[PDB]
Amino acid sequence: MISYLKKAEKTPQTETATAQKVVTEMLAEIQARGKDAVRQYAKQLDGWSGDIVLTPDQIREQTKDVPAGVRADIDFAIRQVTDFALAQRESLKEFSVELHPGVTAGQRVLPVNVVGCYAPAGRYAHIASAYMGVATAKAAGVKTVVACSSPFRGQGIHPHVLYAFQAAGADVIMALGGVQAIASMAYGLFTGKPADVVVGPGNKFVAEAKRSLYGQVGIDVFAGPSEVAVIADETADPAIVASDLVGQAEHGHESPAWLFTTSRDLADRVMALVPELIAKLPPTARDAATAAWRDYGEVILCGTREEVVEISDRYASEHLEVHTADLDWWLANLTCYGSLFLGEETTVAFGDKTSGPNHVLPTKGAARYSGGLSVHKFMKTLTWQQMTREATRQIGQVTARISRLEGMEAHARTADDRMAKYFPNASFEMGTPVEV
Amino acid sequence: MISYLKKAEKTPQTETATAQKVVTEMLAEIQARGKDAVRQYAKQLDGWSGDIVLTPDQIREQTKDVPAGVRADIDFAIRQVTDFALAQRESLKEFSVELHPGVTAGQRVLPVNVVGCYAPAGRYAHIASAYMGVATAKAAGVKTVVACSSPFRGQGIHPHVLYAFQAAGADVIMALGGVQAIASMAYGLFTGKPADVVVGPGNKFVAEAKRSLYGQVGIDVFAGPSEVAVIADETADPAIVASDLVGQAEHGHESPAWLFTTSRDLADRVMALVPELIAKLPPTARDAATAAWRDYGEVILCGTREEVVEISDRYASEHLEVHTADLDWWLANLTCYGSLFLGEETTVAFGDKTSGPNHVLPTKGAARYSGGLSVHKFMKTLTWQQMTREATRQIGQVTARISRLEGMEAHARTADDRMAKYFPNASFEMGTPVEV
Ligand SMILES: NC(=O)C1=CN([C@@H]2O[C@H](COP(=O)(O)OP(=O)(O)OC[C@H]3O[C@@H](n4cnc5c(N)ncnc54)[C@H](O)[C@@H]3O)[C@@H](O)[C@H]2O)C=CC1
Ligand SMILES: NC(=O)C1=CN([C@@H]2O[C@H](COP(=O)(O)OP(=O)(O)OC[C@H]3O[C@@H](n4cnc5c(N)ncnc54)[C@H](O)[C@@H]3O)[C@@H](O)[C@H]2O)C=CC1
Ligand SMILES: O=C(O)[C@@H](O)CS(=O)(=O)O
Ligand SMILES: O=C(O)[C@@H](O)CS(=O)(=O)O
Ligand SMILES: [Zn+2]
Ligand SMILES: [Zn+2]
Repeated sequence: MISYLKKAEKTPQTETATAQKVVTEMLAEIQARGKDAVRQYAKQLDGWSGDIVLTPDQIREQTKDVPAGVRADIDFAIRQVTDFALAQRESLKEFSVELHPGVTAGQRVLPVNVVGCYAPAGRYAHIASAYMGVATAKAAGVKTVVACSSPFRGQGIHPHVLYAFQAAGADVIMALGGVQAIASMAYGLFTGKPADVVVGPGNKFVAEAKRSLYGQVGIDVFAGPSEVAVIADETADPAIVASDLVGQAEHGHESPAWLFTTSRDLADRVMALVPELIAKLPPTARDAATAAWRDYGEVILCGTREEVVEISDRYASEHLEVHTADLDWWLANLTCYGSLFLGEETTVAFGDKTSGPNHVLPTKGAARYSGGLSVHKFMKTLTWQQMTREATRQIGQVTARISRLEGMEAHARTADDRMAKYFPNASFEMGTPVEV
Repeated sequence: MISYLKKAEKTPQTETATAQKVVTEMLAEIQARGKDAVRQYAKQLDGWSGDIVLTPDQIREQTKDVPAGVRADIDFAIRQVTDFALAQRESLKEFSVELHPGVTAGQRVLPVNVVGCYAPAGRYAHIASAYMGVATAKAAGVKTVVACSSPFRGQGIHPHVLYAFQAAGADVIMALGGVQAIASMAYGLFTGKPADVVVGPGNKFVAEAKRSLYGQVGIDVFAGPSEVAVIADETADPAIVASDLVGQAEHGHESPAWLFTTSRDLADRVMALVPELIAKLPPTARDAATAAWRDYGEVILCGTREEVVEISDRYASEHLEVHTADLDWWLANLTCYGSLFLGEETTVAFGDKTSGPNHVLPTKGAARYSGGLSVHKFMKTLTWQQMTREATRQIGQVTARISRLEGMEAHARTADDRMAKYFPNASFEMGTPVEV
């Protein structure tokens, strides 16, 4: 008993090829021609001819008129993000353990050296994105943080994005957008400090560029056009459900809004209401959401909660709201989503700006295998070990034998050599020497 | 000043273009043609015309002659890997916290649904790799584990590789190698079970295939041709240092072996001994190690411990052995490596086969941003949140104001709507409505 009351023509997969073609071309050009290729893209794409690296004096000049009340809101949001980041940092521990007697092994948890953070600016200026990356990197104890945001409307970095970067602790700020920003941070163009990890959200081109540069750099997650899903039962309020879908639909023409419900009445009311709310939006938002709802919006009626879980996990939405009775059950049973909003009171926009948990989140089904940007994306979990000579009697003979079973004679000789050195009178079966 | 007593012509970067050209072509063919392309590659690259998925009966038949002693060694190794993996699992906790009053936020730690594991077989048959992936996935509580290894030496999967997969708990086993194996696991070809995460080591083509498919799937880490670095002071034994370098140089022509030392006498003796040890290897190993040492081997003399740390962190070796006095200091000060071997007694081959910590590890500098395969690579760290209505007074007004500063009116309306529903008599500043 599963019925599409609204089916989308397009999905997050639809625009893959378009993004990949552009990114392949631009990365090739930037690899070949470095800073010059980037300055050319900045000019042709973003109308930008000025300096790319902002000086401290420029940062101060460009934020000097940012009012106290704006700064207070941004500062409060930075605190909430920092508070939760520090809680997440405490959840991953170092340890050591004894395995075979005399074998000590452990886990070190160490921050990366350099992070590059992207904050988008195109349709809107992503003030909150600016602190989501930088504040988290600082909470992780990352020593160098480089931050980029696109020149905005043929001017420079939006001043509130700039304030957010500075207030959150960015060490270097560049007026640089899109693929060329992501590439510049990966290769250390302009700063001479190649990033270890590049993070942050953006359009399909930005997200693909990061996906492509994985390997050269670590990343947080594939964080492309915003997605919202709501699970609702008959207790939900259609006006609020509809509002919440429209809230993320304004992000752009490619943003999916998904409703999974056990109530046809709720589905019906929401489908009537969403167009009405969209029609009351201002121009830019109405442009985005009209196309997004039409092309990517879906409404799925389900017979049981179990069916809702199955569909929701398959969709693996960036953001998942749950407006139902018995919220404990939903927290226990849902397994694929970026960020979960339990109950009507919280909502995606709160998470976007100031709840505390990061908003930089998996899209296009990446929630099947990753959560969002967090301190965990900046910590390396490395292993170490140490042995007594006694431990090597067992460990070394097993190693020699398995190595020789595999055909790895030089491996086995490293065990032979220790056995002969440490225990010259011992006689073990170290495996028949490899002859080929 | 840092002196290269042996400089390499080649580095892990040298063969990037070669690997990328092949992988681009094969992944295009498999995307377009599916199983047909995979069957074609299995035949053309690996000489294989047989069925690809093994039945339970084939698994039994192909392992029925594996001797008790071989099974006992493999079983011991699986236990060590499992023991350490369970300890790692305990190191990442779920939690919840109060942020702003009435805001509850938490972290859920959930295993992925399907993992695909690759165990290489080409120059050698990677028995240990077979349990490194599968046993770790099972320790993480992954419910479906798909495992591939290449047809080897005119037969199917090497029988000891197959025993390792079975004993470690693989649900599905495929006789399937290389790029076609990685792609089949990513797309769920032959099983109808697309992986959420694909893991495991291989040659440059395997590693590039995984790196390229990132996004479609999650991965552990870029785990390509094996690397070994040794840090040594004057207390080290050159015979053991040389043996350890040669141990990993046998992996293939592209395996780098690096010595970082403060002792000129040690460097000199190791440089004399390494060729002598290589000359005494059987043919496959001698073929690999001669080329590897010549082309990729490096010996670097440093004045101070601090210089050694700086160079070692820059190289970011998959494996790092430390044959020095004062091992505590090295543990405290080194920061970029895959897996650390403190003291002479343990050694890379032990970690490869049976110490416990995973051997599937970052190469080509990936240790700057990730540790190895571990249970952590199978867990998703997701966030959830829940609010009282009261919490939304602060959270909602900050959200509305910031949203409107960014130009996101629909976002702000979701806050407005809650404020009107929950607190109709409140009169907070919710920001100037966006008009454009
Ligand atoms: N997944 C997540 O956690 C989040 C996702 N987002 C998403 O970020 C996106 C922001 O998109 P935008 O407003 O476009 O800002 P953006 O900053 O991502 O993109 C602007 C940059 O892209 C370049 N660009 C645009 N079209 C291009 C083309 N055809 N070829 C090459 N370069 C091109 C521009 O010249 C500029 O440099 C939205 O879709 C939003 O939903 C926002 C926040 C978080
Ligand atoms: N980073 C790590 O943790 C580890 C790395 N390794 C590395 O794994 C590697 C194993 O390499 P192999 O013996 O080659 O086994 P493999 O299993 O990686 O490769 C064999 C497969 O690759 C295919 N292949 C080989 N050359 C090809 C080409 N030119 N075009 C397309 N397909 C091609 C073969 O047909 C076959 O399917 C070694 O370099 C070893 O050092 C081993 C264990 C762990
Ligand atoms: O997809 C996201 O995380 C966005 O909703 C965040 S923001 O609205 O751009 O702040
Ligand atoms: O790079 C590696 O981890 C290898 O040394 C592991 S094995 O020798 O192939 O087991
Ligand atoms: Zn949003
Ligand atoms: Zn090895």
